[PDB]
Amino acid sequence: PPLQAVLVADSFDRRFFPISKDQPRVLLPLANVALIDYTLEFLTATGVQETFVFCCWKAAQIKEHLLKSKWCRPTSLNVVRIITSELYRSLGDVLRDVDAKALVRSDFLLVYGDVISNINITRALEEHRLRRKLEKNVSVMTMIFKESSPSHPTRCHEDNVVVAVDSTTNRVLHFQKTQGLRRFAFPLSLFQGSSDGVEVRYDLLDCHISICSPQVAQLFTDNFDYQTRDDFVRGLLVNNQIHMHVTAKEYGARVSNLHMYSAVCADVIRRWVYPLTPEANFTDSTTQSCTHSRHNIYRGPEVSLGHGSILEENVL
Amino acid sequence: KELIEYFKSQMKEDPDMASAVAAIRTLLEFLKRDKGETIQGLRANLTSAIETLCGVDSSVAVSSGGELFLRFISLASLEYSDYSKCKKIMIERGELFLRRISLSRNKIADLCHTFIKDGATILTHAYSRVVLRVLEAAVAAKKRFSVYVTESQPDLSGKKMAKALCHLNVPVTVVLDAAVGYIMEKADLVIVGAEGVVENGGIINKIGTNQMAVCAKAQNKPFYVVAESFKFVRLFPLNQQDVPDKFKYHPWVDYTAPSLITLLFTDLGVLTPSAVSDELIKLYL
Repeated sequence: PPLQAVLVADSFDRRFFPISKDQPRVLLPLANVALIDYTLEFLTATGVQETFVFCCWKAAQIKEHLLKSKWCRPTSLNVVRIITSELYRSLGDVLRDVDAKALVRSDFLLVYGDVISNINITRALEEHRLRRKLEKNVSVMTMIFKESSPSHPTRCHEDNVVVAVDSTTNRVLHFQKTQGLRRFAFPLSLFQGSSDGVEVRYDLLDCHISICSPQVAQLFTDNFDYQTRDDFVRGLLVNNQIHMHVTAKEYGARVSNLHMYSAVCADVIRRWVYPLTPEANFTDSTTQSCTHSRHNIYRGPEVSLGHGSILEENVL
Repeated sequence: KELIEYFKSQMKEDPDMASAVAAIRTLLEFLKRDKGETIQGLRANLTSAIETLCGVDSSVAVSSGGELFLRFISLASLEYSDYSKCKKIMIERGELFLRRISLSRNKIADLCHTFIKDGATILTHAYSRVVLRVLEAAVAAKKRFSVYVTESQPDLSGKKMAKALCHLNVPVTVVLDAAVGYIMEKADLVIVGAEGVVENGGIINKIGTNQMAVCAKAQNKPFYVVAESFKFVRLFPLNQQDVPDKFKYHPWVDYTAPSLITLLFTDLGVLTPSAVSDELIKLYL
């Protein structure tokens, strides 16, 4: 079964409200390079063979940038497909449309067009498939989380979440955000069947990378008021099972607002997303070449640096 | 005579040009004058001219160029043992050799200017066209660095080097001959020209070079040397006394061991202190 993914190149939320008027969120230059480029590179590096790109807001620019990019070349192993429509208003409509077109067949990945990560999903996907073959239509989704510290700059309050998972076999029993809230509530349903390996996790970074199944889209068609992924998970947890996968030696993060933007930028320049760095030039472009020097100082061609100026830290 | 006058004329149209290249040009030009058709007459007349030229100019480079010309004539003699077409073929080969030796300086600069980094401090002893060309090519490569030149008390040539460097918009600085150890810690690398390369790898340079090399060895400072191929001489001084007195004459030159040299930048390529011995063995000069 060839690995296939779905790329939502439009985030139906407007936090970059000034900047997103003239130019989409997913083409904002992070390190002289768009975010959709990061996401496509991650998908191509993790083993994805086919992607379905959905765009509603300023789709013409998105498509003509992808069409100049290296992933649409006949020499690319990740064949991309652009599906454009002006009706889409949220992720639920996109998944409904996928179910209507019957594009996906097997375990597919659900990622946003502004996700920067170097995580390999072979392990989590393998775990997912084995679990699905012991429970044929149980185990329907797998959310990838990066274990971090609650002090880290990358953990913004708008995306901050708290989970109540099983420690014996990773399984989500409770999932909720912590945006503007000081004391958390966990229902008693969690302690119902086994009651011994239960644990609360607050050290997790939501990478917004989810290993979904066609049945997920099926349920999205079933429940009409699923507008996002979070609501899908809550409505399935009030009631199929959803699991997780935690990573500790890989990087992954989604640019949701400006504060998240300045956090991934700093991480990428400081080589935290290796191999994805400006020195590598992972886009195969000629106007994005650079040279990595001491103190993580990146210099391109024709920099024309004047006498007296001092580059002291990680600059590009 | 004409040998003295021709040598001084070639030295005077362009001051820049070194003495050994001018001597080789004079020798080849006097080769056109030769009327004798016996090989020892050509050999002795030319050898007389090279010794007289060396007497006029007490430098290791002139002697090196003369030795190289005689070895090249000896090879062109092992051609056929003819001296009938030998003089002709020899003249053509000599013209080719002169044009090839002309580009030596540019080749050395283009090959050595890459070892200089932006923001680094360079330490030079005395004025030299080769180090000047290297520095001019480095600043031509959009690089910025600082240079420290020794005043060279025997003859105030370090000030001339500093003037020629400051003219290229580089922050040059002149230090005292006795201050080579005070500014050794504030230098990232050392690049100097060599008047003559000895058989083992050492160099015969201005009197104030061996002590600088010693300080560089005492502080693990890269000591680079730039010299052409016509400066290779078959000498093997064991100490400061084994050097011939005709080259020293308050001596004007000293010998530096190869153990204190890091690399060598010559027209034949970037070499180590031991590869020059292999080259000299291959020539059998």
